[PDB]
Amino acid sequence: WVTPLSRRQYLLNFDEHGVITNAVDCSSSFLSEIQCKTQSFAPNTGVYD
Amino acid sequence: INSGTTCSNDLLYSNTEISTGVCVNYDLYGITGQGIFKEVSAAYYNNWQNLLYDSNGNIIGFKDFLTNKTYTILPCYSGRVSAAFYQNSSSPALLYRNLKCSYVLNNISFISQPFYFDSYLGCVLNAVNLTSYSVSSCDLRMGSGFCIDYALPSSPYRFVTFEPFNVSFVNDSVETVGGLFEIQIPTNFTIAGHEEFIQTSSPKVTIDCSAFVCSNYAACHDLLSEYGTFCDNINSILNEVNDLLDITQLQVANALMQGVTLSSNLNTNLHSDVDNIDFKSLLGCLGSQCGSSSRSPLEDLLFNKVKLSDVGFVEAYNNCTGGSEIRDLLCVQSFNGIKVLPPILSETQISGYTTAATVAAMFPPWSAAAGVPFPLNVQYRINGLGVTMDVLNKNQKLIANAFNKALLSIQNGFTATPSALAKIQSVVNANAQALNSLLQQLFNKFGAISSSLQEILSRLDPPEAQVQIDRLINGRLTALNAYVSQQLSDITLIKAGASRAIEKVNECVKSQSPRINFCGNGNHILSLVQNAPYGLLFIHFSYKPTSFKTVLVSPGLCLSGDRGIAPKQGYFIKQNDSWMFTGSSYYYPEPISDKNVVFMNSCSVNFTKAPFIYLN
Amino acid sequence: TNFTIAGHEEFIQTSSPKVTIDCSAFVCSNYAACHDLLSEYGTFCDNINSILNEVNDLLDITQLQVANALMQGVTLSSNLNTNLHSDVDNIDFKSLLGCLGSQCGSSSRSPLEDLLFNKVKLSDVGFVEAYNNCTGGSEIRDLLCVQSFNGIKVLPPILSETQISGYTTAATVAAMFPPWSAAAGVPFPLNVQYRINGLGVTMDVLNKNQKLIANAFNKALLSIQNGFTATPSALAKIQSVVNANAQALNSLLQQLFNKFGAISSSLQEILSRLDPPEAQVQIDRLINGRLTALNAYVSQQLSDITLIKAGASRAIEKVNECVKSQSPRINFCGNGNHIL
Amino acid sequence: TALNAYVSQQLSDITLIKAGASRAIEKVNECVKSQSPRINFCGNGNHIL
Ligand SMILES: *[C@@H]1O[C@H](CO)[C@@H](O)[C@H](O)[C@H]1NC(C)=O
Ligand SMILES: *[C@@H]1O[C@H](CO)[C@@H](O)[C@H](O)[C@H]1NC(C)=O
Ligand SMILES: *[C@@H]1O[C@H](CO)[C@@H](O)[C@H](O)[C@H]1NC(C)=O
Ligand SMILES: *[C@@H]1O[C@H](CO)[C@@H](O)[C@H](O)[C@H]1NC(C)=O
Ligand SMILES: *[C@@H]1O[C@H](CO)[C@@H](O)[C@H](O)[C@H]1NC(C)=O
Ligand SMILES: *[C@@H]1O[C@H](CO)[C@@H](O)[C@H](O)[C@H]1NC(C)=O
Ligand SMILES: *[C@@H]1O[C@H](CO)[C@@H](O)[C@H](O)[C@H]1NC(C)=O
Repeated sequence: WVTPLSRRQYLLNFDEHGVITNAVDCSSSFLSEIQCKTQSFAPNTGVYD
Repeated sequence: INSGTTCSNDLLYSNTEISTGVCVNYDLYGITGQGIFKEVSAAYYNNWQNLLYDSNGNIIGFKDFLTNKTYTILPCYSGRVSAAFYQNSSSPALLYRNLKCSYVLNNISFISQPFYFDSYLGCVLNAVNLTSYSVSSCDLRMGSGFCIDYALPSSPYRFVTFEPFNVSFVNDSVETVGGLFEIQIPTNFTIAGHEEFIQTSSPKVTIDCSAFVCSNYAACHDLLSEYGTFCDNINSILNEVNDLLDITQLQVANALMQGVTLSSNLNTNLHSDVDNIDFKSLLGCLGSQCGSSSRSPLEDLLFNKVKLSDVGFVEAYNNCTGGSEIRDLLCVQSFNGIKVLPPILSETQISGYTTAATVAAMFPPWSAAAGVPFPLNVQYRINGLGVTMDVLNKNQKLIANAFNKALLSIQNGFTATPSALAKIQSVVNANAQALNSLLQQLFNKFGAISSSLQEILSRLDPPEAQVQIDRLINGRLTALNAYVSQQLSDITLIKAGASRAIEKVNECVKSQSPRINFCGNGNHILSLVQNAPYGLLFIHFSYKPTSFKTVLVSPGLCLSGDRGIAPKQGYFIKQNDSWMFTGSSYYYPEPISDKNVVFMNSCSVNFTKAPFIYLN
Repeated sequence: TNFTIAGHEEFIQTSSPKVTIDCSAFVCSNYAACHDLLSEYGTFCDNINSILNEVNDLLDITQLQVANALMQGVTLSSNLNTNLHSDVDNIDFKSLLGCLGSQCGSSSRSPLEDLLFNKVKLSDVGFVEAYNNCTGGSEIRDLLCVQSFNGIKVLPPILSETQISGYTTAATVAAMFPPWSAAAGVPFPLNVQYRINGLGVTMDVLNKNQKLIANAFNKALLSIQNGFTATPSALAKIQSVVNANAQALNSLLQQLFNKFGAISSSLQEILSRLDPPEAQVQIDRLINGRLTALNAYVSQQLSDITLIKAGASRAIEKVNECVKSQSPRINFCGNGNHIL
Repeated sequence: TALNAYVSQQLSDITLIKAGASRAIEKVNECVKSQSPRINFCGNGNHIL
């Protein structure tokens, strides 16, 4: 399998051992936009603009 | 530039017709932009005129040379999207305010959404139209009385209405049924409690204007010395905010300690109950032997759930040098100039003042009750609401048990889900967020090559270093100005709240005011005061009926001889063919006398005539 | 020797339009070379939104407190239709009641409220209608849609005007029909007689003269109703607040046409005439000025919200002490001889 | 920048000035021209005139 690359923003999550476990692309969906705005993976309930 | 006839045909293109109704990029003889065209009929274009401008210098029209037609230029839509997301959900709901679903699905969206419908606010995506159902509280408020609710298993989101308040309904009449009205009078009652928190202070924040900017570098200090003082304006604002906080605390202490006198024979270890009412959970220590802590058990339970208190900051700052782990953010903030100072008065002194104010309304000479004993004052304040004195004199142990149960309930309610602690933790989190933002402000480039002065001083020349440090200095000074403006805006509201706090302390606790619907909710009886983190806690006792009955009452009667009688805080009932009097808050028939009836000298029109009342 | 009854009016501001501003949409409309520089001022964007959200939350809490004060301890019967019962003791209340019961619909305001709202266009419903008549037909050359195209937009409040009108109607009915939950259980004529007697008037004249009092109340209500044809003080303030809001919005919008010492106030000409190494400075020159303007605007808003909240608290106190009860505070509700 | 800071400080202080003036108006209307049935408002407990 081959896929192209580009310069884009990504969110990284490091555990207590320094291993990447989760990641989300901020330019994929609106939930990913909310996650990158809150810099987390389980944002609180609210109305995000 | 970009206007005229002399053009460069290096990048040549073919001429295209002018399209109307779509937002496209146009190159009209050098005029470049983006907008929508519209064919109109304009006759103001002369021979030497081909463009239409406004007062701001924007093209809003033109006339083509090849085809003498007129058009208007208007930009297309540009807005944002409002999304409501729950705690754990797959995808959040969408709402395009003031836009139809057709326009969204045809112009700004290219995803085939299965759920879509129009509303009063706009097109709603990923939701169900259930406006026929109403709720009392919802965390996703959209406006105009609509809010989105989440239901765990179509789509889990629902579009319902919002109605947080409603009135109580009865099955009585709204007319005069046979000359008498139909109203309900309570037959049984109890005592209920209610807590309330009012913020009276805020953490005193002090910022070192010479440490936040130019921490330890000498060239940075020499460059900052060229901007004048630029730090005295911040220091004066911080000092005046601290002075306002100190004046507020002193005024609160004076209001708590205004005109109070006790006896020199109390010990708080043997005299802690009156009329079988337990008050041990609302008293500290007053006597000879007592430790460094004088907080009541309620204050202890309140302070044990908050970490950032008057002593918490002191302990956190003590645990910065040496120790085991210095990973706390408070030490990092203190190492940059941001530090919190303790208030002028300790919490133990406020707790002692509150204990003295509470005792002043519990033992002779009853300073906080104008010289009236506690049970007598309670009976008077209950009678003032329309309750006969007989049922109060007969039911005293019941009132004591109700007070004890209310105290136990208000003490146990703070364990699982309190209400006063929410405001305290919200204030703490707001202060922490402000401090974290002010700290993270130092990690911005502000147009420079880096946000660290060490790299700039170890990589570039002194002139380049100055050029790169100037922008950082300006940005940090702007941030400090914004922060002190925010601090002023917050201290104004803190003063506004402390004013009402002092007013309620003076008019609801240490005295009984005739102001109805001010301390409680119309049936207020007694209010107490307790010490709380960054404020005070009030315990409001009220009169709460439990049972009711339907009776027929009369507004007023007229006796023989064109005389009239009018009741005060009561009504006239009829039993066994006899007119009597009853209270407005308790059903207890009693003979008609002169101490509860207003005498008149005129017979009204709609008053019931009864020449059988033998009253002088 | 002889007396009459006079009426007065007073307007107290309790809320304000909720203005939301986006840093990106205001600074860099649709340009990437501008976003690349705005990304450096990261912390300057997520502070204006936070301040505006705090202001909106404070306004919502204020509106909820006003609603709670208007709907605190109101017991009404279930046999009131608001159309069969509209007058008591020869005193009309048609111009002061809306619609209450299981027979109403969307329209629930009163004729007086309708007459007052028919002269004010820049209301929440007005903003909604304007944003609907924006782009997509009904040519949007107005300034509101132009402000909306740059990030400046006004959001509607949490509670609509219909719910507030219903709350006021319920509060008015609470002191008009039994049980009198807003008059301590005293009927309206007896309450008026007691309030007049409390000033030093004997009960004989009050008991003998009741139709005169009813006619005086009706005449006062009619004079208050047919008095908005001219320009009163209440309507003057209701227009002045929205005029000041519009002036502030236009002054904020006009800031986009300033050069701040650059070659031009438009990023298109800078990006189409100069190279990026020479255009970055020109873009930052405008970014700084626009950020300063937004900071000044949010500072002014945070300064005004305090006075707004103070006025709202004063209105809540007047509602709790002068409307739903009779407080023995002289020179507080009226000019000494206040009745109700 | 200095002028903006000064006018911001003035606009901030105006609110406290207006609050104090409103309190003064209330105290004048409820303690000088009339005897209010309130305690610990005009004076200190035993207030006469
Ligand atoms: C939106 O789409 C419709 C249909 O595709 C089209 O007729 C209309 O011109 C579009 N609007 C704009 C502003 O491009
Ligand atoms: C447009 O007007 C000019 C001025 O009279 C004229 O010379 C030209 O022929 C006109 N163009 C067309 C297409 O009629
Ligand atoms: C949503 O439901 C309400 C109540 O049934 C109805 O009046 C309204 O027309 C519905 N909306 C749409 C877009 O069908
Ligand atoms: C009134 O309520 C109390 C509380 O439960 C109860 O103990 C008492 O028996 C009741 N009295 C009557 C007459 O129902
Ligand atoms: C008076 O009240 C106290 C406190 O409730 C009680 O202990 C005492 O027994 C009462 N006196 C009499 C004679 O009942
Ligand atoms: C008081 O004035 C009214 C209005 O003119 C009049 O109807 C009434 O008779 C007057 N009362 C007396 C006692 O003159
Ligand atoms: C007295 O009753 C009549 C009907 O019999 C009614 O029209 C009038 O309004 C009533 N007046 C008062 C003061 O209740």
